[PDB]
Parts: sequence; structure tokens; C-alpha cells
Amino acid sequence: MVDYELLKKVVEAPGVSGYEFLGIRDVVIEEIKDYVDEVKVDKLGNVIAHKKGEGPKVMIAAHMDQIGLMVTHIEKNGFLRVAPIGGVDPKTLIAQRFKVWIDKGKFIYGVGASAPDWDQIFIDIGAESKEEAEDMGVKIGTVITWDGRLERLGKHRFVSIAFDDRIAVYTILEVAKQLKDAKADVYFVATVQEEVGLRGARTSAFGIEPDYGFAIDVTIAADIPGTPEHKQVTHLGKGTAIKIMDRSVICHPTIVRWLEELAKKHEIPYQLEILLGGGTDAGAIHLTKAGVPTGALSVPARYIHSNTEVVDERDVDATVELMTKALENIHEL
Amino acid sequence: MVDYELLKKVVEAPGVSGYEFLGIRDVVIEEIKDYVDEVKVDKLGNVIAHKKGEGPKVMIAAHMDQIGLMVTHIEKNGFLRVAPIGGVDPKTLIAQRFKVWIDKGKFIYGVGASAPDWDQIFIDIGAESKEEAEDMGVKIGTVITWDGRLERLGKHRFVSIAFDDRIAVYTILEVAKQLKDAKADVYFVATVQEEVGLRGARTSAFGIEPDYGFAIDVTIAADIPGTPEHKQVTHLGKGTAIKIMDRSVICHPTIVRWLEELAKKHEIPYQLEILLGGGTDAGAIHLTKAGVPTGALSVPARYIHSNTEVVDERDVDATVELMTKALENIHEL
Amino acid sequence: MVDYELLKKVVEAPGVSGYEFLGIRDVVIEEIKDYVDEVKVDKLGNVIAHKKGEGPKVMIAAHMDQIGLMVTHIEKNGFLRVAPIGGVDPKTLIAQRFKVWIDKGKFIYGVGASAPDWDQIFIDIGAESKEEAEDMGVKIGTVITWDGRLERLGKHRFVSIAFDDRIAVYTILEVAKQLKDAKADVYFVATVQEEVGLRGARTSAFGIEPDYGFAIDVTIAADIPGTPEHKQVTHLGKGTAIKIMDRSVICHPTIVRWLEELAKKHEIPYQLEILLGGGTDAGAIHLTKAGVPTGALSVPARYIHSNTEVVDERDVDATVELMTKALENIHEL
Amino acid sequence: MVDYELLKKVVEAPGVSGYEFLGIRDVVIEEIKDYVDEVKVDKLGNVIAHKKGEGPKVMIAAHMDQIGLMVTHIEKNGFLRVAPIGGVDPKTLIAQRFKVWIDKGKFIYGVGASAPDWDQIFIDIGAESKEEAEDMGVKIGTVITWDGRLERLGKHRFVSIAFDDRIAVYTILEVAKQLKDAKADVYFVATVQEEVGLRGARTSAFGIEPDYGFAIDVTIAADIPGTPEHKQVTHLGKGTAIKIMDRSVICHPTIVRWLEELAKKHEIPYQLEILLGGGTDAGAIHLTKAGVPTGALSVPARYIHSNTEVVDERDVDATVELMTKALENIHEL
Ligand SMILES: [As]
Ligand SMILES: [As]
Ligand SMILES: [As]
Ligand SMILES: [As]
Ligand SMILES: [Zn+2]
Ligand SMILES: [Zn+2]
Ligand SMILES: [Zn+2]
Ligand SMILES: [Zn+2]
Ligand SMILES: [Zn+2]
Ligand SMILES: [Zn+2]
Ligand SMILES: [Zn+2]
Ligand SMILES: [Zn+2]
Repeated sequence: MVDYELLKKVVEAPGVSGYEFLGIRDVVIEEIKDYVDEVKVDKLGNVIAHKKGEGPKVMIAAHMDQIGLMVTHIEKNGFLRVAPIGGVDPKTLIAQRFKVWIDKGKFIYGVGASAPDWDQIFIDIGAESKEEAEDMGVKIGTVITWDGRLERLGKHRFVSIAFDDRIAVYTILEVAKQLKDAKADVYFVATVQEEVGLRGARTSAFGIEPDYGFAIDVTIAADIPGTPEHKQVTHLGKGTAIKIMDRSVICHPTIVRWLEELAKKHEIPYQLEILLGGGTDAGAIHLTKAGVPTGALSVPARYIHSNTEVVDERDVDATVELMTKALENIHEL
Repeated sequence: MVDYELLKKVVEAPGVSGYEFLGIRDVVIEEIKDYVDEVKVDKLGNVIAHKKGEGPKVMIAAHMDQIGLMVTHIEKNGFLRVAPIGGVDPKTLIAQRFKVWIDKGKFIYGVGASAPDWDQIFIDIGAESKEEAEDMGVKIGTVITWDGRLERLGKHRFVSIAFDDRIAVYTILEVAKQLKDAKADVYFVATVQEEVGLRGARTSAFGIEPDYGFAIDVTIAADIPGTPEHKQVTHLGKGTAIKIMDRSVICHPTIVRWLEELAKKHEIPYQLEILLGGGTDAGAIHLTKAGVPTGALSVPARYIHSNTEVVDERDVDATVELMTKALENIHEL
Repeated sequence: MVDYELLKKVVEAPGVSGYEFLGIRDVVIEEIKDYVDEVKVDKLGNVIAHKKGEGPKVMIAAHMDQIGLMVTHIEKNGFLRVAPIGGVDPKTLIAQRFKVWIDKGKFIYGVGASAPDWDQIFIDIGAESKEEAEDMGVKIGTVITWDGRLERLGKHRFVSIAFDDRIAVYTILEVAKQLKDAKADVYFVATVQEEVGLRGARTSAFGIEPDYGFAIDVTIAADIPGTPEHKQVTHLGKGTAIKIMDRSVICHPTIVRWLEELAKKHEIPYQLEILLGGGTDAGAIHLTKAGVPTGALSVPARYIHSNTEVVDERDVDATVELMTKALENIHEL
Repeated sequence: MVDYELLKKVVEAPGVSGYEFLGIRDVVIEEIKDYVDEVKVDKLGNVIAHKKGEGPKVMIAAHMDQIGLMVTHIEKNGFLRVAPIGGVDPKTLIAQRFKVWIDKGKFIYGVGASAPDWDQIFIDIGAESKEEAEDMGVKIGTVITWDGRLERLGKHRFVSIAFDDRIAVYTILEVAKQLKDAKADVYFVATVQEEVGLRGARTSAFGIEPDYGFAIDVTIAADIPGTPEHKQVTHLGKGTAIKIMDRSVICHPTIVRWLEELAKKHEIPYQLEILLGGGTDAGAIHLTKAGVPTGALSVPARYIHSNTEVVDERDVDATVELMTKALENIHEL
């Protein structure tokens, strides 16, 4: 149901917050350029792909940064100390393998070690001294990501690093490929630094000044053992999630019901989403200048913020389909 | 290595957040006006000093507000109750002397008393009743700062109140004096209300709309007894600190390595800085309008947010030197 | 320094306790058969490789079983519940990828999830129901291992799943290849079920009735950050570890000093090992029948019992060299 | 479905660990002798019943010892202090009636009293002094069992003392009665001291030196209120339990699947069993000499180690049937 090869390209490219230029940026440009009229990279690094249109100016954002680690200190015996880039949980770093980025397109392996908190965490790269670690290419500021790869789980699911929000990057790339003569002036934006404060969404939206804003991200799917039914949020395979509200935004009620009606009419599976504590690029877009009516579609995902995030292709397909239909009909809104 | 008299003038002028006009504002205007083309004070009180230039528009910000206290209630027996202005720790108020500002350029002494939290803290000014305290010039809203003075510690260090961020104010005043025919349109800004939310940096940056932004502040130097080596952050005397990231900003990687290369070329001592939880004016500047590439240089400082902050003149000199070199070469960036 | 390809073959073959026949058994037989006179597999599954000799009967054992998990229940929504095979720590299962063995040479992926203990742990294989999980080939008793691969760390180190005790299996395979006309009747034994009670070592030793016994295993290398010097046990790269005693055995003092003297004479790096709480096959071998004088050589290893165990090739080489020298000179003991 | 009278005879005969000769031993000999060729009692007290056969030597063991108490001290006022024989839980001794064995076939009643642990537990036998208690026949070393009797619970269940492992003793007696011209040399063994360390199974297996070993015991049935589905282990009435592994043994996988296939072919209800922490005679048998391939069939039982253990006759019948079929077909294995 999804273009596996394309998905693999987007989830495995390195791109931690602030350092998206190290890999994901180029993948996005290369995969979207032939489907739009112009592609630009702004000051903070956001990739803005414009598909000239016949109607309302619409911004569709998916963040391309992923969570990761940054080297803060190199111990005398060569071990590395780190600080999180984004919301990283120490429990997900123990006895894990990492890709320590020493240069663009070049990494060395590392092992995370020693319920822990940051002061007990360290990375082992096989060095015997600080000098050897430095000779290997490591320094203060070196970025690190988990060593994770995309794999299939059963008939319709997948496991991978950075499904948040790379599955959304995949989604807008697919939407850009499907969109044909839409009555709208579309700006597809792969935003930077969402994981540290919705920073890229804020600056790109200011420059674009859209009439409507849409964000695509992942939402919690806690449909797992031991979770009370009312706390599952969303279920894998039950459809794209239309956001009603999260801690950063209350989606425009008119857009929310409009999307729901579109899903019903085109027979696209969907589910309604409410989060008590979360954040999305929509949270920045809607507060741009004099205000922007916004909506958000999410891909349900289990185990968010780890090297083993899980999604269902049926929800991914529903998201691509609903966003495409929204763009084709937004001129009537 | 530093102009002691000038430093004394800037650290001892009163200027708590929101009330910078009571003292520090005028010191800044008087000390910088002869080195720039025009000096303005905007709506929130930011001092903007423009040195007309031949190149990129660059904003350099140092906040002039300091942390302090505000009187919230006067007890029946004349004692004062207070609320913090900025991040003040109760442990730093016990058995301390204070300057209770009753008017511009006029203060009376006070003694802080009674591990405490705010509900146990009170200030004694020698009054016997609420009426006597009011007759002495105190009222709800009266601002208070520690009674601290600048003094030398050994060969290269100093102790003082408000080194954060007055040492940065000193730094930009020194940079303005050294800058000669720079290929850049420079805006030196002494910002207000940084300690309560980077408020002045936000509004001044919006009005200036710079091409590049640089903030100068202090960074944690925890190179003291009992601190694990990997948690010291920076070391006094080891150089100006080039920020890679803190909780409010991920400095543009191109600017970060550019500054590092400049330091190497001109033989200026420097160290790389990463903070897990902090905030700087750069955090506001870079998110201005469509975005602004930014960098930050910091002066390592021990015991931040107290009446006994400590810095090393060698780091201060390195900061002045690196910022000056950056401004002289930014046109090539 | 090590035969990387051979090591990769031994660490990546599946073989949890009791189920060594699923993979590792055949790798061992295939890689050792051409270097010995006869190869047999006994009742519990131990592989016994006999190199007919001219002297004392010597048994050299390395266990081929690795720790893992076994499916105990399949939940209504397709999730799997597990029980440990060997000493598995729940902290090493969270947000990890696994290979769920549905048949010999056939696996499907799984994700471990939800400080935890066994009642909170579960594996997600992408199934939507118990029936779908069963159709995928899973049942009560299905065995599972981490999805780990051998990789290099720096100049001399490696990271891998099951270095305990696969690095010892590699070692005896290398010793069997090097041993030439030794004055001893040698029995190389790849034992089963060491992780659950030194079970295979017990039964194979009874049948062999050796004059001398030697076990090769891994020992704790806690030469990592935060560990007091006296608690590091061994250091990576400092040599093969000659065991003095652990909780299961006090090595024969004559053999211990004999090995130390051999290491000194042949210039083989070594270190002395004492463990307060551990267990090795020697613990079973020495208590066989009327008793067997035994010794043990260990490969220092960090992060034991995880998917990211780390060893140093210099220690592996020293172990192969010392065991080879011991076999060539044991006739003089 | 079961021979009620025979079951009553086996569960009510006294026979705590080490003292099986006081009652159960003779019941076993009397009930099995006419179905075998020879019956012997070895040194530790194991009853070995040999049914001469035409094939593989097979040992089938069921332990005849039950948990109980032993008098450790007689207080000045006649109360008795005790120590457990086997894994006894103090909570099962409070406000309970006991049979204090003063001689073979002679007992007096006692009452257990005063969440408790051993130092608070005592038995009241109606004595007024230590001298009177001694005159009643009690001394240090006197053994005690609960005063429990076999009774029916509903249509298919029963409640009784010592179903562990007397229900297995009943099972082998029934198998011995059904076995006819089996192609195997069968040794039925009622083992001693299983509850204190699988001691009798170890010594009898050494003497028999079987080709195959099978143990019959009870397994946990926690299919009761408040137990999570994945922690129930087995369910009453769902069939004989084929053990995959417990803490003392990993059953030979070939035998496990062979038994499962036999159950399927003969339409005998069965369920697969995995225990995280338990122990069975198989744990000793399989490690005998050079090793013995073993399997174990268990009768699901609720409330194990109490005076109110509960089993289902349908599971007992399935166990007798599967063990009989295994013996008749083992020659093909
Ligand atoms: As998010
Ligand atoms: As600050
Ligand atoms: As071990
Ligand atoms: As038992
Ligand atoms: Zn996201
Ligand atoms: Zn996220
Ligand atoms: Zn500051
Ligand atoms: Zn501050
Ligand atoms: Zn081992
Ligand atoms: Zn182990
Ligand atoms: Zn039992
Ligand atoms: Zn028992």
C-alpha cells in the first residue's frame, strides 16, 4: 500500500533537529522537485516546495527533523557523554546501537550504556582515550542517531526509527505526486526543528502567509496491553486521525467537521483525535500574523520517540487520500 | 585586561527587569553614544545603537536587566514581603544586605531573612510599622536588588552582582569602541526583560529585521569542587564560549563553525558550549519574522544568579576580540 | 586479529538454551569437523569434537547456547507475552527489535515494549488477533532472540549479540585449527544449556571422564564510567583473563599459576580474574565423578547479557594463544 | 472418570519428605505389585516397580513425599514449635487442624495458630506442659500433616491434601494397570524427597540408567479471579499439561512435539506448559550420568501447597491416557 523504497529513503536519512541538512534535506528536495514548480530552502533550513495554484494559498507541513543525541564531553578513557536533541527517554538508549555522525554521509558505530537518567548515560565507540576518540572524528557537538532500519511487521505494519515525523514527510511526497490541477496555491513544507519548539513551522508560515494551514504528524496509538480503553487515543489500522485538539492547538471546528465529511463522502477510514499533552507544527502555523485557520491529520503510531516506532500502511494511505481530497476541494471551503 | 572603571559603572547601576530605565539604561546610552551614529530607545525600553554600515545588517544583543525582588506586601510591623523578578533562589537572599529603591538614584538598606521558600522570606528595613515603612518611601511595587559591589579575586578574576548579563553589556560597549569601518550595518542592542522571557530581544529584532543575529550572555562555569568533569559545562580562563545549543536555540551550524575557525585563525582562546536547560536572547532573535541565522558567544561565569557571580578577564577579552573579528569578516559569510 | 567472517557466522546463528539445534549446532559441526578425528552430538545436544591424542585426556568447553525469550501466551489482540531463557534483564528488551523464530532458518520481526519487569513486557509482531499471530507461525513455546549483528567499534573492538559465549565458541574453533600434534587426547566440547544451570557441561564431562578440564567463557569488564577501580574486574585489551575463582568454582591453584607462567614465558598478555557472583561450565566439569582439576580462561566483555556486548580482539587472540600453548604443554603438568 | 477409592487411599496416607515409609510407601507397593514383574525399595526409600520390556528403557517418576511440618521444640506449657518440610506457607497453617504422627498409623490432633512467619507459629495439642506432651508421644522430630480428606467439588473436580504429587502417584498406578505388552522396558518409580531437592529422582535414575525419562507432577492452574490471562499458566479441565520448560528443566523439544502429536492423533485434550519458577523430578533425571532425554506431563492444580488443592478428573484421565500412549509408541521414537 505504500512505496516501501521511498519510505526507506526518508526514514534512514540522518537529520536531527538543527542538522537536517546532513541528509534528510537533500532526500526531500530530490524526491519532490519534479512534482512542483519551485523548491527553495529558507534561512533556518525549511524546504519549501511550491505547486502554483488556482485558489486559496495552503501550507501543508511535515517536520523533517528527528530526535537524537549530541556529544557534550569526551571522557579520559574515550567514552562519550551526551545531551538529548528533542524529547529522548534514557530508557530507550540502554543496550542500543547508534550511528555517530562524524561527517556528512559518514558514521561510526556506538553503544549506549548504563532506570537511568542522563548523568548515568554514556556511549562507547571503541576508543581507549579522548585523543583516540578525537582522531576517530568525534568532538563536542557531534550528533548521534539510533542505528535503526525500516522493516515489515506482519501484513500491514512496519517498524522504524523516526516515523515521527518521517512518515509525514513520506505522506506529503505522495500527496505532491498525486495532486493534479488543484484549485489552490500549494506550499509543501518540510519544516526544521519541530522537536525542540515548532521553530521551523513558525518562520516558514510567516514567510508564506497562507490562507489555510495543515500539518501532518504522528499521534499516539496506545492500543497496547495494559492500557485502559479510554486512554488508547487512536488505533492502528482504523484510519487517518483528524485532530480536534492537542496542547498546542484547537483545530478550527469548521475545518475539523469539513475533513470528517470529506472522509465520509470518499469512504476514507478515519478516527477523531484528542491529546491531553502533545505538540504539532499546527500549533505555530495557526498563530502566524493575524491568524490562520488550520487542521491536522495524523498517522497513528505506537512506541513514539524510540528506535522502534510502529505504523499501519492502511492509516498512511488514508492520510494521503484525505489530504489529497482536501486540497482538491478546499476552494469550496 | 578589562576597563575596570567602566565595568564597575555597568554592574552597579540598578536595572531589574521592566525597570531598566531606573539606572542601567542611561549608563548604556552615555557610554555608547559617541561610538555610533544614532541611539534610540524603543517602546519596551530597549536601547538600540546604530553604527551605519557597509554590508549585512547584524544585530548584537546583550540584556541589560538583572534579577531582583519586588515588594508585594508591607506587614503590620514594617517588614516587607517580596516576589522574585526573574529566576531568584531563596537560598541567596538569607542574611544578605539589599538596596531598596525608593526613587531613581535613591535607596535605603534592607536585610533579607528566615532551606526557605518565598512564604518564609521577608526583608527588614528598620521600620516599626507599615506606616513608617510607607513614610520611608516603600510601597507595593518597590524594586530591590542585592547590595553588591565589583571586587577583584586574584590575578584574573572578579566577583560582582549582575555579571549576567552586565558583563555582556560591557562587552558590546568594548566592541563598539573597537569596531572600525566594518563591512556591516551594525545594531548594538541592550535588551530589556530577558530574565522573564526574552521579551526585549523579541520586539527589538522584529523592528530591526537583521540578516544575522548574535547574542552575548553568560554561560554556566561549574568547574568547582564536587562537580563531575562532564557536567562542568565551561571553565573559567579557557576562552570565550561559542554556543552550539541550549534549550532556547540551536545555533546555526555554519555560524558556529565559522566562529570556531575565526578563533583559530586569530589565536583567540575558545571553548564549545552545550546547555541542557537554559535560555538566551538568541532564542528570540532567530525566530523573528521569516527567520534569522544566529550565533551566540558567552562569558563563562560561576555562581550565576546571586550577589557573588565570578568571571575571568581572559574570557571577557576573548569574547570582545572574537565578536569584533566576526563583525569585520561577516561580509564574507 | 580475528577471522571476522567466522565470528559473524557463530554469533548470528540462533541457538537459545535447549534449542541449540536450530542453528549454532550445525555451524559448529561444519567449522570444526575438518580439524578433528570425529564429531559426535550427545543426548542433550552437546557437540563433542575429538582430536585423538598422545597424552592426558583434556576437555575444553565453550557453551553454545545464548540467552533469549520464549512465548508464553498470545493475547487476544495478537501481542506476545514472554518468559526469559537464561538471565535476561527487562531493561534490555524495551524498544528493541527481535527475531521471532517460527521455524528452523525462518523468522519474523518483533518489537519489545513497555523500569519494567516481566508482567509489563510484551512483543508486537504486527498481528491484529491471536488467530493472525498463530497463522504467522507463532505458538506457545516459540523462541525469540534480539535482532543483533556483529559490527566493529574502533580499531580493536566489536559489538554483537551473544558474545557470551559465542566468542568462546570462536576461540575453540580457532584453537582446533592451530593445534598440531599435541601431546594430549583432546575433546573440544560446544556445550548446551550453560545459561540455565551448566547442564550440558555436566553430562558431557561425565561421558568424557577427562584428566583435566578447561572452560572458556566471557568475564565481566566493568572498566566503564562511574565504576570504582576495585570493581572493574577486568579491562578490555589488557589480555586473556585467567580465572582464580567465581561463585561456581575455585580453579586448581596449580593450574592457575601454571597458566600464568605459560603466559609470561610466551609473552601473552593476561590478567587475573575473581568474580563474587557468577558461573561457568568449569563449575560442573570439576565436580565430575571423582573430581577433575580445572582451569578457565575468559574473554573480558562489557555489557554482558544484552544485544550490545563488546569485546577486544587483542584479548580474544591472547585467549586462543594461551589455550593452544596449554594444550601443547599439558603433558608436562 | 477416576477410581475414587484408590485416589482416596493415596492422598490420605501419610508420607512427608524423608518419612514416606510411614504410610504412602506401603500403599504404593500394595497397589502396583500385581501389575509389574518386580518391586524394590532402594536405599533412600524410592519404590521401583519394573515391568520387563521389549524395547527402550523408560523411567516414569511421580514423587510420593508431601509437604508437612516437624516439631523443633516443646514449650513449657505444652505448645509445639515447628519447621517446614518442603515449601510450606505460614498463611496455610493458621486456624487449621493437623494430624500429629506419634507412631506409624497413630496420630493425635493438633491446632495451628497465631500475616505470620515461623517465629509466631505454634501447634496446640491440648497438653498443659512439656512433660504431658511428651507422655502423649511427641518429641523433637515428630512429623505433622494437615488433617485433610478427599472430597468432590461439583461434577468433575476434587479437593484434597497432597494432590501434589499424589495425583501423579495415582496416575502411574493407573498407567501400570492399563499398560499391556508395551515395546519398552518400564520402570515406574515413586520417588522420595522431591519437595526438598529432587533427591530421590536423582539416586533412582542413577541406578536405573534409563534411555528416556518422564516425570508426572502437578502444574499451577491459576485460572482464578484476579489473575491476568497471561499469568494463569494452565486451566482446569482443558487437558493434561505437556511441559516445555520450568526452572529445573527444558524438556527435549523432540519429545515435547512428539507428545503433542500423539495427543492430537488419539484425540487427548492437552495444553502446553511454561513455568518461570518451579521444579520437577525431570530436573534431576535428565542430568543423570551422560544425560537422559526427558519429558513431563502435569496435572493442572489450583491452590498448590495447601490442605485444599483442587484438580479436574478430565485432566487426570488425559494424563493417564497420554502417558499410556507414549509408552506404547516410544519404541518408534
Ligand atoms: As510530536
Ligand atoms: As540567562
Ligand atoms: As556466564
Ligand atoms: As512441585
Ligand atoms: Zn512529530
Ligand atoms: Zn516527536
Ligand atoms: Zn543572561
Ligand atoms: Zn540570568
Ligand atoms: Zn557464558
Ligand atoms: Zn551468560
Ligand atoms: Zn510435585
Ligand atoms: Zn510441591
